[PDB]
Amino acid sequence: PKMKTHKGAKKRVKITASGKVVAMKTGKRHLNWQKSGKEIRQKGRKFVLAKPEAERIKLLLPY
Amino acid sequence: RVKMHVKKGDTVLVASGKYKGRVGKVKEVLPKKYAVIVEGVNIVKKAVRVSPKYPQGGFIEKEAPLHASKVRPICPACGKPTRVRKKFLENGKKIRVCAK
Amino acid sequence: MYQIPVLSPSGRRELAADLPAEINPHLLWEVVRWQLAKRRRGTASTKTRGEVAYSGRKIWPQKHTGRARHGDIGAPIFVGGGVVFGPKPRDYSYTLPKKVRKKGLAMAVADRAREGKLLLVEAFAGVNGKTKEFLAWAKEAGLDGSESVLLVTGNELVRRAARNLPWVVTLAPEGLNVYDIVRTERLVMDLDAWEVFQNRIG
Amino acid sequence: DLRPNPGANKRRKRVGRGPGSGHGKTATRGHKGQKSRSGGLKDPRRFEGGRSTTLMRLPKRGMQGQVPGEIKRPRYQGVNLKDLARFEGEVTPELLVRAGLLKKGYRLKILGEGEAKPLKVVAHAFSKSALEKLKAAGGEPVLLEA
RNA sequence: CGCGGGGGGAACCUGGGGAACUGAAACAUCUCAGUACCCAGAGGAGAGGAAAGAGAAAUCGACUCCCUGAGUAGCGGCGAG
RNA sequence: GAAGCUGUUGGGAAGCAGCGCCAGAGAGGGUGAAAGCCCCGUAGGCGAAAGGUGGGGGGAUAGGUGAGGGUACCCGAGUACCCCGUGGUUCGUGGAGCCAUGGGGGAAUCUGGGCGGACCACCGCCUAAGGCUAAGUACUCCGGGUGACCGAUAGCGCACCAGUACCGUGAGGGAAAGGUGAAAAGAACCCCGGGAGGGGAGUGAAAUAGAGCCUGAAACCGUGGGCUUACAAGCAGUCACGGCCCCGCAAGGGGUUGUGGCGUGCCUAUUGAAGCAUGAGCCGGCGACUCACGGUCGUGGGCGAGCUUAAGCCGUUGAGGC
RNA sequence: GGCGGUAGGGGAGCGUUCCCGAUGCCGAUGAAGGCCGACCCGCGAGGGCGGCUGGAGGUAAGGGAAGUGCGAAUGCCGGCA
RNA sequence: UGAAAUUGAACUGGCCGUGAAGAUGCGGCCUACCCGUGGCAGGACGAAAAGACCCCGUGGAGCUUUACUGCAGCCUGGUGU
Ligand SMILES: [Mg+2]
Ligand SMILES: [Mg+2]
Ligand SMILES: [Mg+2]
Ligand SMILES: [Mg+2]
Ligand SMILES: [Mg+2]
Ligand SMILES: [Mg+2]
Ligand SMILES: [Mg+2]
Ligand SMILES: [Mg+2]
Ligand SMILES: [Mg+2]
Ligand SMILES: [Mg+2]
Ligand SMILES: [Mg+2]
Ligand SMILES: [Mg+2]
Ligand SMILES: [Mg+2]
Ligand SMILES: [Mg+2]
Ligand SMILES: [Mg+2]
Ligand SMILES: [Mg+2]
Ligand SMILES: [Mg+2]
Ligand SMILES: [Mg+2]
Ligand SMILES: [Mg+2]
Ligand SMILES: [Mg+2]
Ligand SMILES: [Mg+2]
Ligand SMILES: [Mg+2]
Ligand SMILES: [Mg+2]
Ligand SMILES: [Mg+2]
Ligand SMILES: [Mg+2]
Ligand SMILES: [Mg+2]
Ligand SMILES: [Mg+2]
Ligand SMILES: [Mg+2]
Ligand SMILES: [Mg+2]
Ligand SMILES: [Mg+2]
Ligand SMILES: [Mg+2]
Ligand SMILES: [Mg+2]
Ligand SMILES: [Mg+2]
Ligand SMILES: [Mg+2]
Ligand SMILES: [Mg+2]
Ligand SMILES: [Mg+2]
Ligand SMILES: [Mg+2]
Ligand SMILES: [Mg+2]
Ligand SMILES: [Mg+2]
Ligand SMILES: [Mg+2]
Ligand SMILES: [Mg+2]
Ligand SMILES: [Mg+2]
Ligand SMILES: [Mg+2]
Ligand SMILES: [Mg+2]
Ligand SMILES: [Mg+2]
Ligand SMILES: [Mg+2]
Ligand SMILES: [Mg+2]
Ligand SMILES: [Mg+2]
Ligand SMILES: [Mg+2]
Ligand SMILES: [Mg+2]
Ligand SMILES: [Mg+2]
Ligand SMILES: [Mg+2]
Ligand SMILES: [Mg+2]
Ligand SMILES: [Mg+2]
Ligand SMILES: [Mg+2]
Ligand SMILES: [Mg+2]
Ligand SMILES: [Mg+2]
Ligand SMILES: [Mg+2]
Ligand SMILES: [Mg+2]
Ligand SMILES: [Mg+2]
Ligand SMILES: [Mg+2]
Ligand SMILES: [Mg+2]
Ligand SMILES: [Mg+2]
Ligand SMILES: [Mg+2]
Ligand SMILES: [Mg+2]
Ligand SMILES: [Mg+2]
Ligand SMILES: [Mg+2]
Ligand SMILES: [Mg+2]
Ligand SMILES: [Mg+2]
Ligand SMILES: [Mg+2]
Ligand SMILES: [Mg+2]
Ligand SMILES: [Mg+2]
Ligand SMILES: [Mg+2]
Ligand SMILES: [Mg+2]
Ligand SMILES: [Mg+2]
Ligand SMILES: [Mg+2]
Ligand SMILES: [Mg+2]
Ligand SMILES: [Mg+2]
Ligand SMILES: [Mg+2]
Ligand SMILES: [Mg+2]
Ligand SMILES: [Mg+2]
Ligand SMILES: [Mg+2]
Ligand SMILES: [Mg+2]
Ligand SMILES: [Mg+2]
Ligand SMILES: [Mg+2]
Ligand SMILES: [Mg+2]
Ligand SMILES: [Mg+2]
Ligand SMILES: [Mg+2]
Ligand SMILES: [Mg+2]
Ligand SMILES: [Mg+2]
Ligand SMILES: [Mg+2]
Ligand SMILES: [Mg+2]
Ligand SMILES: [Mg+2]
Ligand SMILES: [Mg+2]
Ligand SMILES: [Mg+2]
Ligand SMILES: [Mg+2]
Ligand SMILES: [Mg+2]
Ligand SMILES: [Mg+2]
Ligand SMILES: [Mg+2]
Ligand SMILES: [Mg+2]
Ligand SMILES: [Mg+2]
Ligand SMILES: [Mg+2]
Ligand SMILES: [Mg+2]
Ligand SMILES: [Mg+2]
Ligand SMILES: [Mg+2]
Ligand SMILES: [Mg+2]
Ligand SMILES: [Mg+2]
Ligand SMILES: [Mg+2]
Ligand SMILES: [Mg+2]
Ligand SMILES: [Mg+2]
Ligand SMILES: [Mg+2]
Ligand SMILES: [Mg+2]
Ligand SMILES: [Mg+2]
Ligand SMILES: [Mg+2]
Ligand SMILES: [Mg+2]
Ligand SMILES: [Mg+2]
Ligand SMILES: [Mg+2]
Ligand SMILES: [Mg+2]
Ligand SMILES: [Mg+2]
Ligand SMILES: [Mg+2]
Ligand SMILES: [Mg+2]
Ligand SMILES: [Mg+2]
Ligand SMILES: [Mg+2]
Ligand SMILES: [Mg+2]
Ligand SMILES: [Mg+2]
Ligand SMILES: [Mg+2]
Ligand SMILES: [Mg+2]
Ligand SMILES: [Mg+2]
Ligand SMILES: [Mg+2]
Ligand SMILES: [Mg+2]
Ligand SMILES: [Mg+2]
Ligand SMILES: [Mg+2]
Ligand SMILES: [Mg+2]
Ligand SMILES: [Mg+2]
Ligand SMILES: [Mg+2]
Ligand SMILES: [Mg+2]
Ligand SMILES: [Mg+2]
Ligand SMILES: [Mg+2]
Ligand SMILES: [Mg+2]
Ligand SMILES: [Mg+2]
Ligand SMILES: [Mg+2]
Ligand SMILES: [Mg+2]
Ligand SMILES: [Mg+2]
Ligand SMILES: [Mg+2]
Ligand SMILES: [Mg+2]
Ligand SMILES: [Mg+2]
Ligand SMILES: [Mg+2]
Ligand SMILES: [Mg+2]
Ligand SMILES: [Mg+2]
Ligand SMILES: [Mg+2]
Ligand SMILES: [Mg+2]
Ligand SMILES: [Mg+2]
Ligand SMILES: [Mg+2]
Ligand SMILES: [Mg+2]
Ligand SMILES: [Mg+2]
Ligand SMILES: [Mg+2]
Ligand SMILES: [Mg+2]
Ligand SMILES: [Mg+2]
Ligand SMILES: [Mg+2]
Ligand SMILES: [Mg+2]
Ligand SMILES: [Mg+2]
Ligand SMILES: [Mg+2]
Ligand SMILES: [Mg+2]
Ligand SMILES: [Mg+2]
Ligand SMILES: [Mg+2]
Ligand SMILES: [Mg+2]
Ligand SMILES: [Mg+2]
Ligand SMILES: [Mg+2]
Ligand SMILES: [Mg+2]
Repeated sequence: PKMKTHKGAKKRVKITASGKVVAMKTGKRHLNWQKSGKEIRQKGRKFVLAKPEAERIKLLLPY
Repeated sequence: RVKMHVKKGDTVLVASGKYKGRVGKVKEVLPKKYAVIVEGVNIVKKAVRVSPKYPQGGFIEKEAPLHASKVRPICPACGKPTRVRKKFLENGKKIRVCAK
Repeated sequence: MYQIPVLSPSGRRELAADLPAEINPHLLWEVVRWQLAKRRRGTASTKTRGEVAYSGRKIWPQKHTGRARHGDIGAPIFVGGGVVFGPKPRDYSYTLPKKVRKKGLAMAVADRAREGKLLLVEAFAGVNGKTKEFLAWAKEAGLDGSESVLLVTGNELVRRAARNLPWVVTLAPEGLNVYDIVRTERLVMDLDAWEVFQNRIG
Repeated sequence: DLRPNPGANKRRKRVGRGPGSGHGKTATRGHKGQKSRSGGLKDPRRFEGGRSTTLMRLPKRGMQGQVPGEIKRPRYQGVNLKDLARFEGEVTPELLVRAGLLKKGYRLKILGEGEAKPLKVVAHAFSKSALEKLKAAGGEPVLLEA
């Protein structure tokens, strides 16, 4: 009874005003040491995610 | 309790089947199986007897039980339903529109 | 439609109405269902594999037995065992939109009216709860009994009248339900009851 | 109108599929045929695979909790002046809550597009652009304070 | 000498004690769960109850129960939950 | 506690026909079959010497109710509070408060003391360390009501003298098993027979309703008849021809198989099976995709920048509305 | 002009139990079911008609809700080989 | 007097091929009237047992230890008595 919003997913991903799903660019914290200015920058912004976005939606539904 | 039904041991008409119309005085009424014995349904019992005591029992066609639903109380007027009028002291029963 | 035939001691003055015209069967249906649905009381019960007297012991060791293979007798495949997916008690009702509730009641009364059976009445010479009186009134009203009537009046004495009468059904003013309405051939209701009807929808 | 012939207007159709019969959907009973199809699969959405699920993303979302719980801050219900001008008179949190777009909200903030009609707009917040339209015809009733 | 207790009661109730399977596609935190079960005690109910409360409103005003708040706030090998 | 009587079909009317009636009662049950009026009930209405329940109504009693000034006498102790070990909370050590307390230190009485999430200040809240408390809530052994609940492999395990028979040292496990007929009128007497059992008679509308007897299916055993067979080689059938027998005026059709033609059972599982892989003796009955909540896409309909109510309350007793 | 087909998806329909239709209608001049059939209609699952048994129930048109169709599970219970 | 395991249904021949690679059942050819009683045991991959061997399942269990973690138990500082 009552879908339970997958907190773990919400705390790391927010859904667009349309029907898309957005998250932070991966691999920017640990591995880092001295990666080109390009890397750290390209990893700064967010992105779209295609199919699995349909999956994550099926979690934060009541949200 | 409540077993009590229509008439008792008096003048009755039979509106049943094999003995429709026939009139007779009811000699017996068995409340348990809700039936009365008049003079109508009188079938033949071939049986000698169940108890050997007293040799001949009889090929008697004696009176047979009859559902107390098909028999009806009666009076001067022929065949009337039952009404009950608490008297002036007791509890008597008047027929359709007459006494007793 | 509009114009309705009102009956009174002063003759057959035919007043007017406001009820709609477009009768949408489906809508009307949904409502009726909702009615026959909310009354549906869930009482059907079938003790599942759980609630059954049988033990919980295993019948055979399921090995070098030559026999099939089972646990307890509570298994559905054990004639007498627990019902597989037997229906348990539950409500069959829901919450049909209020708009529709009224929309139906409108199209309903409007239909039987449109056909020409919505006779509004007032003069009830039926002094008391004596069926004779009613049938005597209905007779002089145009109700020879060839048409089932839905009697909607405030007076509880008028109830008594057609209360026992087989070809008629008594009902409270608010009792107006799309089922009983579209369940009869004729509709006849107290003018005052037509007022409270105008309250819910006028 | 009689009971007969009221049924669904051809589109209800409680055509519930019977997955076992001998034709249509038989032995396997609906799409199955393999194994791991008897009780239930993992989730699967969001979940299984076995590997490190697509859950490789990372939480930037700070303020993602705290022991005391949640802070109490004035909620601001953004209201567009296009719907505001629809009805004319004296627009206050009272009117917009009784019928409009407030829902027992906290603060009211008129703004957005549309063409503000001439009237008193008693709001708790005004957009810089929103203060223009109404200043071209009307007054600017600010919020409370205490 | 008098007053009382003992014991029984389908389910329900408070208290004292309290698993593991299972889930996490392993498993040890976590889960199942204060669940099952044990024991004591009460009664047609029990428990709880007039504030050393709530919480941000110079607001409410015993306790209990229903809806809602809300799968929110938040908790979490931030995994499963 | 209102209202029916004659005729007719039948073993039997309540069916069918004729005329009539009651109805605050046309819920249901029964009566030889399909009855508002024949019986029991139903609507409405009446009732307790005794017991139990009983502020809903009344009466009585217990208890309790005021201002200002001074004094500051009293206001729950191994308690608060602090620390160490933990439980509860959404709180798993975490910035960890609050509530509870196992060990240790250990206070004050309104200039007191807890608290508003570490801690300080400020502002506000609240009086701990004694006790009591109706109602709204839980449940259903028990009585009643109702059912788009079952109808004897169902439904409680049990409709039936069942937690029995039986099994187990024991805890415990746990069955099967309902129906003659309107009425018993349940079969007198005779015949064969030790008896059981039949046969005739008699009963009944009916006895292939005769007694674990209504209906009485299938596997399975049997008797009579038609067709067929001892030179034959087969998943047993199928196509054709012919002969035999049987229904129809005929054309035609049905039952059987002599000869010729063709032909590797079903299910499962598999790359692949007649397979020397699985399952099945045979029949009949039982048996497996659901329900609730939430989500999602489609769909029918209402309403539209709006749409919708939740608990509950009023109503009813299979009325809805707020 | 397309029309072999397993896993599959999609479409239409048949039958079973109950509900409204029912204070009705069919029914002892015979209900449900059982037995037979070379007739009738349907592609079909089925539906209809005729004779026989049987002895009191049954239920259209149009709709609604499901404990809804078994050949296999060394499946279950019973009966018989 | 009177069982049993077994049993898809049977109208259940040989050889050389052939086939999922060991055929009464499919091809070709050779034998071969129907039915049984007694006896043997080569085949029907004969019966019984969801292979004990082996592998697979992030199955299960008993056991070992300088595998991990943890508990009893024992030693011990402070501390209350
Ligand atoms: Mg990289
Ligand atoms: Mg930057
Ligand atoms: Mg006679
Ligand atoms: Mg159980
Ligand atoms: Mg049990
Ligand atoms: Mg038991
Ligand atoms: Mg069990
Ligand atoms: Mg059990
Ligand atoms: Mg068990
Ligand atoms: Mg067990
Ligand atoms: Mg085994
Ligand atoms: Mg059962
Ligand atoms: Mg049972
Ligand atoms: Mg049962
Ligand atoms: Mg529901
Ligand atoms: Mg639903
Ligand atoms: Mg819904
Ligand atoms: Mg009526
Ligand atoms: Mg019409
Ligand atoms: Mg349309
Ligand atoms: Mg297919
Ligand atoms: Mg199959
Ligand atoms: Mg399979
Ligand atoms: Mg596979
Ligand atoms: Mg599973
Ligand atoms: Mg701020
Ligand atoms: Mg602030
Ligand atoms: Mg516009
Ligand atoms: Mg004394
Ligand atoms: Mg005592
Ligand atoms: Mg006790
Ligand atoms: Mg006691
Ligand atoms: Mg309990
Ligand atoms: Mg407890
Ligand atoms: Mg696990
Ligand atoms: Mg393991
Ligand atoms: Mg565990
Ligand atoms: Mg644990
Ligand atoms: Mg827990
Ligand atoms: Mg505890
Ligand atoms: Mg406890
Ligand atoms: Mg006790
Ligand atoms: Mg109490
Ligand atoms: Mg208390
Ligand atoms: Mg706070
Ligand atoms: Mg309540
Ligand atoms: Mg809640
Ligand atoms: Mg992790
Ligand atoms: Mg009486
Ligand atoms: Mg009477
Ligand atoms: Mg007359
Ligand atoms: Mg009739
Ligand atoms: Mg008295
Ligand atoms: Mg008394
Ligand atoms: Mg009271
Ligand atoms: Mg008084
Ligand atoms: Mg007084
Ligand atoms: Mg006094
Ligand atoms: Mg006093
Ligand atoms: Mg005073
Ligand atoms: Mg005062
Ligand atoms: Mg002083
Ligand atoms: Mg104090
Ligand atoms: Mg003390
Ligand atoms: Mg002290
Ligand atoms: Mg403290
Ligand atoms: Mg503090
Ligand atoms: Mg302490
Ligand atoms: Mg000391
Ligand atoms: Mg002092
Ligand atoms: Mg506080
Ligand atoms: Mg504090
Ligand atoms: Mg603070
Ligand atoms: Mg201060
Ligand atoms: Mg106190
Ligand atoms: Mg309640
Ligand atoms: Mg009862
Ligand atoms: Mg009961
Ligand atoms: Mg039934
Ligand atoms: Mg029935
Ligand atoms: Mg039974
Ligand atoms: Mg007898
Ligand atoms: Mg004899
Ligand atoms: Mg005999
Ligand atoms: Mg004899
Ligand atoms: Mg004899
Ligand atoms: Mg005989
Ligand atoms: Mg017969
Ligand atoms: Mg018979
Ligand atoms: Mg006999
Ligand atoms: Mg007997
Ligand atoms: Mg016998
Ligand atoms: Mg018989
Ligand atoms: Mg019978
Ligand atoms: Mg009978
Ligand atoms: Mg027979
Ligand atoms: Mg027999
Ligand atoms: Mg023979
Ligand atoms: Mg013969
Ligand atoms: Mg023969
Ligand atoms: Mg030869
Ligand atoms: Mg020959
Ligand atoms: Mg051959
Ligand atoms: Mg002939
Ligand atoms: Mg001829
Ligand atoms: Mg001829
Ligand atoms: Mg010919
Ligand atoms: Mg011929
Ligand atoms: Mg011929
Ligand atoms: Mg022929
Ligand atoms: Mg023949
Ligand atoms: Mg051949
Ligand atoms: Mg296999
Ligand atoms: Mg294989
Ligand atoms: Mg395949
Ligand atoms: Mg073979
Ligand atoms: Mg085989
Ligand atoms: Mg094998
Ligand atoms: Mg195998
Ligand atoms: Mg086998
Ligand atoms: Mg066997
Ligand atoms: Mg057998
Ligand atoms: Mg068998
Ligand atoms: Mg079968
Ligand atoms: Mg079977
Ligand atoms: Mg079934
Ligand atoms: Mg089924
Ligand atoms: Mg759903
Ligand atoms: Mg979606
Ligand atoms: Mg949708
Ligand atoms: Mg929808
Ligand atoms: Mg639409
Ligand atoms: Mg739509
Ligand atoms: Mg449309
Ligand atoms: Mg629409
Ligand atoms: Mg539309
Ligand atoms: Mg009623
Ligand atoms: Mg009913
Ligand atoms: Mg095709
Ligand atoms: Mg094709
Ligand atoms: Mg398919
Ligand atoms: Mg269909
Ligand atoms: Mg009709
Ligand atoms: Mg009815
Ligand atoms: Mg039936
Ligand atoms: Mg029939
Ligand atoms: Mg046919
Ligand atoms: Mg016919
Ligand atoms: Mg007959
Ligand atoms: Mg027949
Ligand atoms: Mg029906
Ligand atoms: Mg079933
Ligand atoms: Mg099959
Ligand atoms: Mg079977
Ligand atoms: Mg076997
Ligand atoms: Mg067997
Ligand atoms: Mg058997
Ligand atoms: Mg075998
Ligand atoms: Mg076999
Ligand atoms: Mg050969
Ligand atoms: Mg050969
Ligand atoms: Mg011999
Ligand atoms: Mg021999
Ligand atoms: Mg031997
Ligand atoms: Mg051998
Ligand atoms: Mg195996
Ligand atoms: Mg393992
Ligand atoms: Mg282990
Ligand atoms: Mg220790």
